[PDB]
Formats: sequence, C-alpha cells, structure tokens
Amino acid sequence: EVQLVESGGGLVQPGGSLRLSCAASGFNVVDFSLHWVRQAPGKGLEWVAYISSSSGSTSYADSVKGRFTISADTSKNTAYLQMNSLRAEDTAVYYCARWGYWPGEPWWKAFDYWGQGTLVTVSSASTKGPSVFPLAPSSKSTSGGTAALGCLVKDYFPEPVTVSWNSGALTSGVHTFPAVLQSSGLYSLSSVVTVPSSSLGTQTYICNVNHKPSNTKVDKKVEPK
Amino acid sequence: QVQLQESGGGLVQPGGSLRLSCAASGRTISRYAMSWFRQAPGKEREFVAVARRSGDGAFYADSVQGRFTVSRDDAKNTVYLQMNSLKPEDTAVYYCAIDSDTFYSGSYDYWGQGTQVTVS
Amino acid sequence: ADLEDNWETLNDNLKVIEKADNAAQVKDALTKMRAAALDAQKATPPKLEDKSPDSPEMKDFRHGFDILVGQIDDALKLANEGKVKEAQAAAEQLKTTRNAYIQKYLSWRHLVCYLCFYGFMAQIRPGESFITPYLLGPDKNFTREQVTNEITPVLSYSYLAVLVPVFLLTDYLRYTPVLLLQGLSFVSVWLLLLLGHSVAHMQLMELFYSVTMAARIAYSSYIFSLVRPARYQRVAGYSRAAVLLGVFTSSVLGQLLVTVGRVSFSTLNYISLAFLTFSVVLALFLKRPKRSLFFNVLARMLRELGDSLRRPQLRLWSLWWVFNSAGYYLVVYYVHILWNEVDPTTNSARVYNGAADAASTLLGAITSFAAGFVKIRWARWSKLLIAGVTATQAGLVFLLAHTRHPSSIWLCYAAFVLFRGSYQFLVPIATFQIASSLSKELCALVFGVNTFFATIVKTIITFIVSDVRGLGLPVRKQFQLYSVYFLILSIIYFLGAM
Amino acid sequence: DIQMTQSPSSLSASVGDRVTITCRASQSVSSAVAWYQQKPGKAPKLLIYSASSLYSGVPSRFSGSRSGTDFTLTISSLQPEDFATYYCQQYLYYSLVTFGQGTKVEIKRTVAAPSVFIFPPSDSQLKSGTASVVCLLNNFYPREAKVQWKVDNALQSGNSQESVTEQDSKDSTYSLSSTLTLSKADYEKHKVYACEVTHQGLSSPVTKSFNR
Ligand SMILES: Cc1ncc(C[n+]2csc(CCOP(=O)(O)OP(=O)(O)O)c2C)c(N)n1
Repeated sequence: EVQLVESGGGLVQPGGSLRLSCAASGFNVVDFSLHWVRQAPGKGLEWVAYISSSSGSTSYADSVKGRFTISADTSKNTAYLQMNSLRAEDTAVYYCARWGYWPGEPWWKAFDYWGQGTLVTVSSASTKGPSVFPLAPSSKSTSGGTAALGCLVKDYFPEPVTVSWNSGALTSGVHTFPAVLQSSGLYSLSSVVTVPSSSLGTQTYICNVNHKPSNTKVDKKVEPK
Repeated sequence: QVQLQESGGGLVQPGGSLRLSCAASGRTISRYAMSWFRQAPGKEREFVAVARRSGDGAFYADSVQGRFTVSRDDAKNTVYLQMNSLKPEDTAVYYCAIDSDTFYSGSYDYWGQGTQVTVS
Repeated sequence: ADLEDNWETLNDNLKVIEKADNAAQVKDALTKMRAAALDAQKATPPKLEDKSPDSPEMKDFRHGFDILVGQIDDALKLANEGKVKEAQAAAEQLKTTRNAYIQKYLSWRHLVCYLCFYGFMAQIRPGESFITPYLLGPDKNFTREQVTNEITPVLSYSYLAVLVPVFLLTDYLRYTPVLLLQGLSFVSVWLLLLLGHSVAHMQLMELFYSVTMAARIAYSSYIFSLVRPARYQRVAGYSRAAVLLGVFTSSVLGQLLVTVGRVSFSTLNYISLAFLTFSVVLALFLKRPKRSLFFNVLARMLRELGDSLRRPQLRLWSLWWVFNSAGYYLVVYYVHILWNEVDPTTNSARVYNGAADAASTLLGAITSFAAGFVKIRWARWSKLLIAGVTATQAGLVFLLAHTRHPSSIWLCYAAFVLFRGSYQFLVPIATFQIASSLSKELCALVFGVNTFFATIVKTIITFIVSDVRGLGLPVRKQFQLYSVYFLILSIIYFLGAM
Repeated sequence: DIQMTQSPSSLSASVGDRVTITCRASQSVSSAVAWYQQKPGKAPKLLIYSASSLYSGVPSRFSGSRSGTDFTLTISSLQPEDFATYYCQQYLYYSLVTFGQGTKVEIKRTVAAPSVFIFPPSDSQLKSGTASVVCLLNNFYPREAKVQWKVDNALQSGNSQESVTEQDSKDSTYSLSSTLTLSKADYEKHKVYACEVTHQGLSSPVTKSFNR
C-alpha cells in the first residue's frame, strides 16, 4: 500500500520557526503533487500550500502568503514545510495530502490518501503544572436524588491531559470536556461525574490528573462543604 | 409583538387520532423555530416537540418518540401535530411556542393560550 | 450550457485576457477559462451524437480538451508567480491549440455570420420590384385584363395549393432541402419569366412563385431549429435585421440598375437569375439541423390549446390578422398593376416602383422598430386604434383608387409606403399579442391557421370578384370594392369599439 | 479566493435515514467536487470525488449529484459508523482548494431537559487570586443551549467561556461546561451569583443561583 506520514509538529513560540516533514511511503512525489491542509480545533478544514516535484509550482494561500515556504525532494521522497514568524491562528492540525496531475485518474480523483496529520500549537507560555480545584455538589440544598461532582483544572500546557476518577474505577457518567482556550494564553478543562446522594456520604471521591510532558500527578479529594 | 393561534382538542379515545395546529402572525417563520410544550393538572412546564428550520426535521421528547408526528408548512406558517393513539396518562393542555433566535438556542418569549386535550 | 455556452464564455474570457495586462487579477479569468474548458468535456456534441460514445473516434475530442486544460495549467502556474508576460505567450499557444485540436469536432463557427450573409446576399432580387413593367413592356406586352384577371388569380389559388400540402413537407425535411426547393422555385420563376410564351407560362410562373412567398416562415423555423433557445433572441433579431437590410439592398440595387444604370429589363432579369443561382449555391452551402418543429404529443398540445380557444383578445387579434392580411395581399398583388396602369411610361428608367419598394421596406422597418415600444394598456384603446388603422387603410386605398394624374401617383407611391405604415405598425404587436400566450410550437400552429384563414378569405374574394364567369369586373371597380371593404371593416371595428 | 458555502451545518438522523448535504459554489465550477468524511480527531477520507463517482474503498451507501453549482451528498441507509463531519471541497485548480464549513451529523435523539448544576469554587482560588465559577449542563440535546450568566442582574457577556463535549457513545447526549473566570473584584459584589441558561427542552430559562 501507499500512504503518508507527518512529523515535526510540537510546541513553538509565537514568531518562531518550525520545519514539518511529510514523507510518502510507497509512491514518489514526481508522479503526484503534495498539499497541506489546516484544521483549527473547533473550526473546519482550510488549505495552506502545495508543491509539485515535476515542475515546481510553490503557490500559496492568501492568508499564508509570504510567511511560509515549501521544498520537496524526490531522492528522499519527502517535503519540508518551513514556517517562520507564526501567529496565534496557526494552532492547528496540518494534514499532508496527495493529489494527482492532469489528466484522468490522478487529477479527477481528489485528495484520496490523507496522512496521519501533524499537530502544531502556538502559545507564549511554556509548560507548567495544572492548578486543580474541586467542584462540590452543595448537598445542603437541592438534594434527594442525584447531583454532580467535578474538577476544574486550569493554567496548564500542552493540551493532552487526562482525568481519572477513583483510579479509573468509576467510569459511568464521566464527562471530560475539551481544553477550551483560556484568554490568558493557558488551557482550562472541566471533568465531572454523576453521584447519587445516597452514595455521596459513604463513598469518598478522589480526582487524579495525568499529564505526560509535565511530570505531575495531582490527586485531590473532592467533598462538599 | 408576535402572536400565536391554535385549535383542536377534544375528549379522545386510546387508539384514536387527533390533529393539533399552531399558526403565527407578526413575523415570518421560515428563519425561526417553533415548539410544542405541555402542562398537566398538578404539574407544570413540560415538553412535547420542536421544529428547527425548513430543510430539517422535528425533534421529540423522551416519551413521545414514535407516537407523535410534527410537520411544518412554511407557506401558510402552520405547524401541525398528529396525535396517534395517545395514552390516558397524558390528559394535559398543549402550548405553542415561538423562538426569537436564528441559532435556535431557545430564546422563548411568547407562547399561546392552550388547548384542552383529554384521553377517555 | 451543454457545449456552446461554455464555448462562448471561454471565447469572451480569452478576448478579455488577450487585451489585458497586470496579471495579478487574471487568475479569476484563467480559472473561469479552466471551468469553461472542464465543463465542456462531457458535452456529447451533435456531430458526435450520431456516433456511439466511448469510441476511438471520440478520444481525439477528449485529447483536445486534455491539451486545452493542460495549457491552461501551464498558463496559470506561470500566472501565480507574479509574471505578466508568460500568460500572453501561453494564451497564444492556447489560441493555436484551440484552433487545431478542438475545431476538428466543430463544423462551422460563423453560423450567425453565414446567416447574416444569407439574409443580406441571397435575398437580393433586383427584378422583384419590376415584374409588372417587364410583363407590360415592349417585350411581350400583356394586356391589363390578362395580367389582372388571369395571372394573379392563379397566384392566389397556387398560394392556397402550396400552403395546404407543402407546409408539412416544409416542417418535415429539416429546412435545408426546403430552402433548396425554394431556390429552385426562384430559378423556375425567372426561367419562366425570361422564356415566357403565353399567359399559362406566367400562370405556371406564379405557381412556382407561391412556394417562394409561402416559405418565408421556413427561414425563421430554420433559425429556431439551428440556433439554441438560449441564443435565439439576439441571433433572431440580427437575422431579421439582415433580411430587412437585404430586401432594402435589393430594392436600392434595382433602382441603381434600372433608373441610374439604365439597364434593360431583360438584362435586369438576367442579373436576378444570376443572383438567384448564387442563392441556390448558398442554399447548397447550408447546414442541416436536427431538432425540427413538428417531427422532432397531440394530447399535451390540445390541453395547452384548450385555454386559448375562446379568448376575446386573442380572437380579436386573430380575426384582425386574417382580415387585414387578406386585404394586405390583395393590395400588394394589384398595386404593381395600378402603378403600371396610372403611369404607363415606355421608358425603362422612368419607372420608380423600386424606390417605392425601398421606402416601403424602410418605413416598415421603422414601424416594426416602433411597435414593441408601445407601453400602453390595451384594455380600452385597442379596438378604437384598430378602427383608426383600418380607416387609414381605407383612406389610402381610396387615394389609390381615384388617382388619374401622372404627377400625383408619385405621392401615391409614398401612400403605398404609408400603407406599410398602416400595416407593419401592428404586425409586431399582433405577433406579441399571440406569442406571449402559448408555446412556440402552438404559436407557429396559430399563425399557420391564421395564414390559412387569410388565404381562405383571399381565395373567396378572388373566386367571386375577378372571375369572368361571375362578376367579371376590371381593376378600377376592384379597387373601389377594396376601398368599400376597408370602410366596412372600419365601421365594424368602430361599432366594436364604441 | 472563492467561497464554497455548505448549508446544512447541523444535521441529525437515526440509523437508516436518507440525508442530503448540499453545497453551493460561487463560480461556475465544473463537475469536480470532493466530499470528505473526517472522524472527530482522526484523518479525513475521500468519500465522493467528481460529484458523481463512488470511490474504491467507501461503501455503496454513498453517492452525489450536481445541479449547476449545487453539489449534493446523499446517504440512503445511514450506518452508525457514518457519524462524522462531512466536508465539501471544490477542486478546480491546484491553488484554488476552498473547503466548506463541515456538517457534523448527529444521532436522532429525544430532546431532554438539561441538568443544570452551578458550581462555585472552594476557598483555594480566593487565596490564589483568580476566582472561577462554572455552570454544568448535563444529559441534553441538541448542542445549541445559551447561557447568560446573570451576575448582579446583568448578562456579563465577553467574560463567559463555553466548552461543549463530543457526542457520547453510550446514550448519545451532550454536556456543556460554561466557565466564568473573574478577578478579585468578584469578591466585593452583591450577595447573589447566578447563571441563566435556555434550551429547547426547557420551557423557561433555568436560573441557578448561589450566595457568598
Ligand atoms: C400580378 C403580380 N403582382 C405582384 C407580383 C410579385 N409579388 C407578389 S407578392 C410580392 C411582395 C411579397 O410580399 P411582402 O410582404 O412585401 O414580402 P417582404 O418584402 O416583406 O419580404 C411581390 C413583389 C407578381 N408576380 N404578380
């Protein structure tokens, strides 16, 4: 089979330089042109740039014109997308896609074999430990049936962090929200479970976080006031 | 300044049929949403159905799925409700509701009057 | 939007790009070129429609559009680099490959131009306005009775006998052999006119001339069968302008040969025969279309016709069309006899029938240009306007009837010009008040039925009046009866008005 | 450069329902459009190419049609695998790739009332310097619910922060967590702190309040 793979995406400063590598295992870039597609988290797909190793057609999009550059090599069968002086809009997933030349089966077939897609992020703040805060159900009023019990984590970087409830035992009713972009540049996230009021006073609830770059495991007990 | 009109109802049997209707006047409907609510003797402020836009379908409640049918006629600005064999545990008054948001988030300000519906 | 609209927007965009600089904004132009090239690939052309698709003779068409889209790619990849001079050479290469590859599966791209030259050149008949002075000159010298009560009655009966059978053959033969048969009919008319021996030869000449006066609808039907309905309006307008300009050029050329050039009438008909053989050659150089009117069903036509059976305005304009068309052809068939009656000058250059024909064609073109501009409500002021037009026609026929003066008939020539001002002023209005109610096939059917009833009325008046076994009346009492007839029509439409 | 609008941006159907996703172009684009199926988080896949053809690899329950500049994706029998985001992309030139907006389809689920629970923080954020209250909407449908955040009887807009979750694989319902982060100036306000939220399953917009 023929397929694509992307590498090089990580954390950069706003205005830094980053070189993405798109490799095509199987086919060569002299018979098919390569393309880059941006997808912001929450937004939709949008085009960035392309390159054709047959002639050389480095024509870019109007939002990224004169700010990015691309260079493809057929001996290594790869494409380097070098990006300098970035902005905050480029926090996105970049897909490297194959698309053929005119005519016939290469061109009329669209972007058929999308790659795995690399992920780039733009943030002024570096990696730091998440601040974890409880969210108590306030069982003094509006009780009798069930309620909710949560953890609000904030001021962390990067995006992937996981929240476990009672070391992953209680998995029924767990809602973990996506990392919404805080206006201070950092990330914020909420997790919550549904707790019946009869089991609230007996079962002691803990709340642990697992963050892979920053070596921290904050396990806080959650309880009403 | 919008207003609603409705009709229908009657003492029906379990296994019969009924047609509720709601029309509106004051503002065009094809860029808004409409909804059907319920009020029982003893309870208050229940839900029946909702109709979003012109190119989409209706969305029902937890206990009326597969039993009711909600259409929408944008030419005469009339939303129907095909009651098909209502159980006698739903002897309640249905209300009509207009929306004041094009994103159908639930900006509800004006309702109807009511229609007496009782099964058996 | 199958092949020809994409071809037209591609030609227009290429003409834009050819005269444009500053290539930063030709990217929209080049991608519109690309869209017009890619949309016209699955088009299935009509010269290829008779052949089966996915054939090796179809691969040259797809390879031509392949190299077309490839050179559009070569243009736009050089236009995205900020260059302005490579796009012009790429457009020149695009022009050369468009002339070479695609034009093999395109038959003729001057179809509007060839129809304009056919309307401007093949309608030139300089002996048309001098038929009656040729029949009543020193060559053969037919008498007035033999040209009044014996030749044009055979023309009326022959117009009936070629309107009733030959209309189906006109609709059936896809209109290129119909125009070829019309050209052969012109050849037969001028060969019987140049080799006349008796009166029955001229009767056979009018028998062949009835086909020529009856096949005028076949030209517009050929336009509708060739030009698409998304192009029929403008091309039909330029073609009608070309036909009117060709008739005017024919009458002006007849005046330049007869009056100015002092060319004899036999040499005039020699020139007419030469230009009509040229018209036969141009009819041989036509293109046969496919989508005919009534052969390329009945229940849908009857269902759409049942809503237009007893309409009052449609019946009013239809009966007016029948009555005033019968009156128009009975004036035209005898007005040349009147012109040779009042002023029987034996000199060839002193015959000004062609100048009256040119002025009548010009005033008819003006009144046809000043017919569709009437933005007046037709509720109340319709029947009174019809009564006024018929009263004007009665006044002009009465002026033509009692004129026995050599110096006044000049103005009476202009009165016949004004007769076109009393006829062509309402012919586009009578077309607009019928065509805007039914489909175009039913429109042609209703105008055919109206021409049929006008031919019935003309045949009845010909059978009663000019027949020597019935009334047996000369042309002066015929014109007096025509003046009384238009006066009675004025009285009828005035009592219908108020 | 050009635009490519995609109208039914929020659809919903059950298992085995025919859906039609339309897409309108700006220019007179020829019959070369691309319909893509991207799972949430994963990579896109070519579903329909050239506006009519079926790709070798996608099942036979997918098709499309062209009407001028209006392209249409049609799904006859909606598999439960086929709940993803469908993207419309005209491909006319190499450098005119203009995607649509994405039509994230949903499961036809009965509209239930949102469980609306307000949560104040503990005494740790007042010793930290940044207060943050939240309002949770659990087990509701559809995604379109509007929180208003009535603080001191006023809709504090601009400082709110919403975050919807993906569709649950257990019961196909939604959760929202609106977060209001305020400074030390939240401390000296009045003794009422509420959030008002409205939803189609709610008759009246529910206002959840707390003190101190
Ligand atoms: C007795 C007689 N009169 C006239 C003619 C010739 N003729 C018959 S009809 C006609 C004119 C054709 O009608 P018109 O409406 O003027 O056609 P158009 O010029 O508009 O194309 C002529 C010149 C003739 N051959 N014999």
